[PDB]
Amino acid sequence: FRKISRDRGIIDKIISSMAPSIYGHRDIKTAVACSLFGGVPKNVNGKHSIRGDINVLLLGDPGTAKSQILKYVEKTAHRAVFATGQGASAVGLTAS
Amino acid sequence: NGDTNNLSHQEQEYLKEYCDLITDLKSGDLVDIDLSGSLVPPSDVFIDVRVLKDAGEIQTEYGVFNLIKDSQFFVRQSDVERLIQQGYLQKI
Amino acid sequence: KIYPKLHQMDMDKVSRVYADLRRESISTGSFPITVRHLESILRIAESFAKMRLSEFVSSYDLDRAIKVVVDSFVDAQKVSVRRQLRRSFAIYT
Amino acid sequence: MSLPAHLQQTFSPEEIQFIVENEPIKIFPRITTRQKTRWQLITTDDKALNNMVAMRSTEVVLWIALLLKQQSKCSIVAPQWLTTKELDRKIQYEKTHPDRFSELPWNWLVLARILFNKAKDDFHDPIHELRGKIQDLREIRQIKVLKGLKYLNESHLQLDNLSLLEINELRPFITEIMDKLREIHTASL
Amino acid sequence: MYYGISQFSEAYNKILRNSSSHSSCQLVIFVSCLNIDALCATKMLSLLFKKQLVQSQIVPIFGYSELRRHYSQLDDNINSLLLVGFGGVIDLEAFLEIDPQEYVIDTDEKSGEQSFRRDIYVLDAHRPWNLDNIFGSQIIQCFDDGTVDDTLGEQKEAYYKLLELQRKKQIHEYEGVLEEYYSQGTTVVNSISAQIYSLLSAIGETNLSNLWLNILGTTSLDIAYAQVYNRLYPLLQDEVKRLTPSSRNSVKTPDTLTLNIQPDYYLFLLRHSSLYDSFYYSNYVNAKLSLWNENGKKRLHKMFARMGIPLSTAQETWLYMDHSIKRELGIIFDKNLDRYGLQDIIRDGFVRTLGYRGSISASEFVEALTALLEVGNSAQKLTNLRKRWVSNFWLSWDALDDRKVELLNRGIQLAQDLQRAIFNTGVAILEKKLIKHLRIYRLCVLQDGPDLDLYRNPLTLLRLGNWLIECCAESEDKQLLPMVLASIDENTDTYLVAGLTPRYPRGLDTIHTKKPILNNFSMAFQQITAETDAKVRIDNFESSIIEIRREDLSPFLEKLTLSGLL
Amino acid sequence: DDNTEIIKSFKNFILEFRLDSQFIYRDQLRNNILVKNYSLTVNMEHLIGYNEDIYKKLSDEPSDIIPLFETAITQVAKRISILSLPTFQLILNSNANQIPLRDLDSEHVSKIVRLSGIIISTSVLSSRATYLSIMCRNCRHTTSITINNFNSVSLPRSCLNCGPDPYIIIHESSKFIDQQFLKLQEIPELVPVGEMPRNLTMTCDRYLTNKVIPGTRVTIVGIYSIYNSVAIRTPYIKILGIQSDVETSSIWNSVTMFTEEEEEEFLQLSRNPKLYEILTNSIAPSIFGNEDIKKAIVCLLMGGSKKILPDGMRLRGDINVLLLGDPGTAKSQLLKFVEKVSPIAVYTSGKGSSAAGLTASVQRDPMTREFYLEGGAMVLADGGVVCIDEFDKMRDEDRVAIHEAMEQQTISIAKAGITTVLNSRTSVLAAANPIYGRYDDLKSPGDNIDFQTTILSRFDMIFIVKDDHNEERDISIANHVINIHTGQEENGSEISIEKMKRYITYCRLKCAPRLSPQAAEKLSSNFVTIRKQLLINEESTERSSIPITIRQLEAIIRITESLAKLELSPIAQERHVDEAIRLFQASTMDAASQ
Ligand SMILES: Nc1ncnc2c1ncn2[C@@H]1O[C@H](COP(=O)(O)OP(=O)(O)OP(=O)(O)O)[C@@H](O)[C@H]1O
Ligand SMILES: Nc1ncnc2c1ncn2[C@@H]1O[C@H](COP(=O)(O)OP(=O)(O)O)[C@@H](O)[C@H]1O
Ligand SMILES: [Mg+2]
Ligand SMILES: [Mg+2]
Ligand SMILES: [Zn+2]
Repeated sequence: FRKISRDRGIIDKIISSMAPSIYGHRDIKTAVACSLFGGVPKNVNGKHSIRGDINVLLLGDPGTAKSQILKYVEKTAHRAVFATGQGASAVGLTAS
Repeated sequence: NGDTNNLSHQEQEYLKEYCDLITDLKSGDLVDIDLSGSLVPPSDVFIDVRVLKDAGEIQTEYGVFNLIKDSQFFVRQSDVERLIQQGYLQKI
Repeated sequence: KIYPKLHQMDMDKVSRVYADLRRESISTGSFPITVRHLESILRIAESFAKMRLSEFVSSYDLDRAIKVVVDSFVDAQKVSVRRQLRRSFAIYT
Repeated sequence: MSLPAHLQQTFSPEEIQFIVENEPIKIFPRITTRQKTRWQLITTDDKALNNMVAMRSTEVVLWIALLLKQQSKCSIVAPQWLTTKELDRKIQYEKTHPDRFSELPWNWLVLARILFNKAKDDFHDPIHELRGKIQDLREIRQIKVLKGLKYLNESHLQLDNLSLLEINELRPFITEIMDKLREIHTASL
Repeated sequence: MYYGISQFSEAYNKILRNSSSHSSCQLVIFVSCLNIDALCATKMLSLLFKKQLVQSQIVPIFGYSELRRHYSQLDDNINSLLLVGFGGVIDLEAFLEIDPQEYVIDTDEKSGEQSFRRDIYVLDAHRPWNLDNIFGSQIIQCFDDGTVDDTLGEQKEAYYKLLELQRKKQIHEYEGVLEEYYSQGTTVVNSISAQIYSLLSAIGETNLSNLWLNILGTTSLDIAYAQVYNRLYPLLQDEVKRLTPSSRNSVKTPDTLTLNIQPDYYLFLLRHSSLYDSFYYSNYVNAKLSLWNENGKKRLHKMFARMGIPLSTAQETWLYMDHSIKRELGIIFDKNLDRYGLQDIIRDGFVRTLGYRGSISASEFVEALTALLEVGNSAQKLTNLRKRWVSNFWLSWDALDDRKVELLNRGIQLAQDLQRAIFNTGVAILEKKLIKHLRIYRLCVLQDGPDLDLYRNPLTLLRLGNWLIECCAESEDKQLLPMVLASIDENTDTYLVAGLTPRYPRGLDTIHTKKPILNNFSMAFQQITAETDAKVRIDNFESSIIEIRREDLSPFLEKLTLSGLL
Repeated sequence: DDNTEIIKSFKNFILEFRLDSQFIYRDQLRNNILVKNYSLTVNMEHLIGYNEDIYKKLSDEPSDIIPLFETAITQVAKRISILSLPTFQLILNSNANQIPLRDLDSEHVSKIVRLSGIIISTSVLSSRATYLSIMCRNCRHTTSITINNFNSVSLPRSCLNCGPDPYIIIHESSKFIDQQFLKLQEIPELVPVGEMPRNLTMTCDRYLTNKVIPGTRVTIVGIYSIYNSVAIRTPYIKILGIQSDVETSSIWNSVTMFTEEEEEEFLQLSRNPKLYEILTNSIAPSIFGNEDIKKAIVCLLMGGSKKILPDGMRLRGDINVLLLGDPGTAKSQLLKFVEKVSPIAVYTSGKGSSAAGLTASVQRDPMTREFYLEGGAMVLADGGVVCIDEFDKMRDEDRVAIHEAMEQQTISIAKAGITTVLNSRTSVLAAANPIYGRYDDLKSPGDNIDFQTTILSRFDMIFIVKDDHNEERDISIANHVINIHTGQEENGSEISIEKMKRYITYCRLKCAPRLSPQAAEKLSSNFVTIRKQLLINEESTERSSIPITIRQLEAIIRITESLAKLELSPIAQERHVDEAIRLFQASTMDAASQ
């Protein structure tokens, strides 16, 4: 991992490796990679809490390979949960 | 030894006259004693003091003390008692 | 195992980008812009730094995050004003 | 006014110490002042200081003794009552008689504190043992004081052999309570 | 003139004779504000003068400008002046505008000597001595440790012949030898507290408190000048043996005071933190394991696992750690430290205990004092900062008393925090590879750190410099090179450049390691400042630390590289 | 044998310890005995310093060694107090590393551990047996038993012919002590990934009872023991010492606990000529601007004064604040900070709330089959602040349950045969968004607010925060946030959270100012002017959605009284009236005019 990281073009390879079976959408792959890696949460002096996660939304045409991208993200992420529109309740999410 | 806006005019005049009376009392046969002095019995002849507020080379009756802030003296309590009273020095 | 930090960064660049984004987003019906998106720019810079297992965010990562956010904002606009928006924001991207 | 409120009707501990340091004490001079300048004091006697010989018992004032001790020019001879055996005897006397107080010196607490702080190497016995004995004596006397405080009345009251520091500590409460009881009784008539 | 080792008693008697009158005070002591050794020496002197009822004033001082100001402000009733911790290298007569004629009182033709109202005593451990103060001047008296008689006979002869004067060739030879003597750098040769203790032993006022202060003063030099500490250690051992009661069978009492030579360790605050923290925040351990990256942490975890100490147990505080492991620690270290190259952690130190209180070692006490000195709590801001440091001096002074233990605990906590901050800064420096390597010297410049404010104090900068010197430089088998460390403060827009001498690998006795390494940066900095025009400040007592304007650092470093006198 | 030696060692430690010239524990024991406080607090560092062997013995077998220490303490107390007294209690203090609540396992069985958590439930005091008097049924043999509360005891199985278990306890001659049960949860920040918070059963005795209230973080020192309710044991904690950051004794009693050194620190702070600015700057230091909202939060924290009239009528003294604004205004962060700083506070989400959640719930006991009442956020946050985030998300049904709580400060329950009136004296700080997510100036205010006037009238101050895109303010906020991300005045311009909380408690428990006649006259004039302006501002198309009733006059009076209380001033003058009027104009009239 260290040897791979030392390479200059590591970010480009990482982006290209996101869902290799999807032809293009290099803007939906970059966002997915950024969300997967995420940010660093911060707690300033113990009083201020700042979120350290990245949320992504895909608003597109019916056949532009969005569900496949979500499935790939589910496979790659360490802990992932998949839910459908109407298949999810207000307390099925969150806690009940 | 011998703000005012809270006081009334009568109280201010009373305070001035009382200070004058105290000075007159100190000017009498009790000149050797300093009536307006410390009421804590003397315990140690020599003490360590520390300068709290910067001031020039103030020439006291006992001697000349160049009160540089943050500087310690090993002197007699009697000599620097007044300076401690006014807050220039500290016993520590 | 990686928690990157920001120590050297162009404050003026990010501030100007945020101000320009707000000014262009004042338009009715546009994509909302708030301090959340400045924090998102910083978060994306942190993520890009993390992708290299680097312990400190570099200027290149911040520039890439700025480009990503500005490109998304530009693409979110309408056809008529997209050309003007892209020309205006060409400096950052 | 001229006198603060906390110095009214009572003495502060510093005043009690000042009173105590006027009493005599025995010392061993480490210099020879006697001839075979001259002290000229106006509050105490200066004959003893002038006729001082090395390693010969002499009597001087406690504050002068402490001043000499600071210069390591005299070793203070501790009081006889400040021995472990004598303190143990006093503790036994206190325990056997729950109604009276032991005949300790009127300045035992103040003198003990002064000597412990200023003259630590002069004592023949370990300091910690003396501290423990003094603490035990103090607690026993405190128990006796608490038991005896239940008899406050409009008439007189007797507290024999009670030391100066304890009387100074108890003066406010005892005096005020007895004054109020006397006031109530006088109003009753 | 100078006083030999045996003349300390005579100098003390002279001070007693002149500056002693209950009517008024006539003794003033000037102390370096940011030197622990000077602090301890002045504490010893203060106690000694309190014993004899000598009226005195103690004035902390930072830099030569403040020395000049305070000396100009001195009264005429000061018969004797004490310069503790500085003044050896500079010409006090020339610097202070002291004209002997205006200071004389009486002159006797028969005696051939002149009496002066004011006398100046110099207690400086730095070298080389300024021959003007040693062999030329009479008002300036220097407390020499024997160096002048041991090695300065030839320079003495040369200077005397120069004063006494075909003759051009002889003058050339004498001035050449004088210049060669003056061309060397500056180092520390001895501890001033050791000289004060020698004086006390001469006049027979040595006790356990004086010995403790001497130990603290001597061990303050262990971090930088280990050769001096090694030279002075046997005497401290012998003195501790002499002053310790023969019988220790008596049970502990509330007033018992112990001073033992117990095995100490090159760990950071072992007795007031956790063992894991002690190994983590130690300069030597980090140098020998590279704890600034993940590999070092993994190696430390592996070491702790092989020693048999659970990670939870190791992170437990010292007081509540399992007693079996605490008792076995010596054996455990004896058998396991050699594997990871930490064989040098084993050492013998001085540990002081009070009845029913915790035990603290000399190194931990010095660390607490230094932490209190550092973080305890245009020209106007500089003056305010130096005033704050002068104030911190008194917190450090108070911490030396046994009644003020809360100050010592606060200093320990501040030391922990400061070490954590320095570790973070060093991690940032090393990860970014900011240490540029030039053939003549190394360079490291801080510009946008997270804790830049902490490094305005010279002591914190020196701490960071030592951390960096031990780590990745003392090791790696790299040729010794002086290091340049610079920091920036935005509130004033100026730099704080500090030259640092290289160090040999710790605990490696060798003929070349026996020889010392001199600090030549003062001479080069002075020459560059005189030749260049950048408004540089050399007012600090430690001549290697200077303040540089924001713009001029690049030309200054160019000239430094081109000079080749480092 | 060995027990006597252990007792002697403990007695020697008590009677011989000293760090300078005061016997700390001897004097402490005497002082405690003087005020009928039969206990003794021992710092474990001192025990380690005196003798490490004693500490080793105590740590090895706490359940068997602590009773000996209590016996030694009792003997020393009898020696020191009686001139020739139940068993004394030992309370321990330690600085050992805190073990996470979830890390407690088999390895920590029967050992002294330190941990911190949140108390979620407390039980009713029970009665334990210490001295039992027993008698045999057949031969009537009198006997006694002495019981210690530390569990590794029963009535004799054989008399001293008599059948098994022949002894019967005589009650009138026995002595009992107090016992309580607590439920301790783990801190939310310490919970592992994707796990529910864990509960732990704990017990306290005698002087450690009635020391904590539900919802307060505490630190506990105790023994990790087990009790058999077949191859398993139920874990529990035997409390030996409780340390909390909230003075619960001074909250539930009119009595106030503050050291003389504290009282004089809070007086000096109050004497500061500009304490208002310091407190305004001390709230949400990481949030830029919003000065008026910070002042409103200060007023809400301080609160007003409550008056009970001779006729029985009671007047509310709590201040409620509503924040209706656009996204990114930092309302939720302000709510979180308020929850953090207030002595008592509960942070709740409107979405994730219910009618029974936020008031009280009828719950049936599984065993007794009897119905009891549990408490909700407005009972758990009694005497504090309730931060109702996402106020708009709340269902109507749920919402409607809040009215009496806010106004009458009581909860009325008539369910499952339970008829009671609970007490809920709380302040509500709510945040919400408009109907469309932004305050569209094109549409009327009525269309931007779905809140009925009844709920809105109860809020003393309503803040309509609109995000305006100004280049200068945007640049300033960006710079502030960047400095926050990349990055301690404490020079009298700001005080930490702990000091502010303590000062709030002191001010609430100490001062309750009153209005002067000039203040009343000015307030009446302003109320008349405001009502006249509202009447004028009305348009024929719609009636004012933001109301102005007598409740607003009461709210302004409360704000003035809180401002006066801020400085510990017994009387409120026109100077505070002006500030209260300015705040009302800046928030409520500002919302209404639009
Ligand atoms: N003035 C400010 N200073 C600092 N941070 C700010 C400021 N304004 C907004 N933020 C940040 O913007 C983010 C907004 O999230 P927050 O939950 O606080 O918003 P909100 O006002 O409650 O909005 P919403 O109605 O969408 O829930 C937070 O990270 C907050 O830190
Ligand atoms: N860019 C693309 N590259 C490769 N395959 C694609 C691409 N876009 C669509 N497809 C194919 O078309 C199908 C799209 O279905 P899906 O993406 O699941 O529908 P939706 O986009 O509504 O989620 C997928 O089975 C995928 O294989
Ligand atoms: Mg789909
Ligand atoms: Mg929100
Ligand atoms: Zn029977």
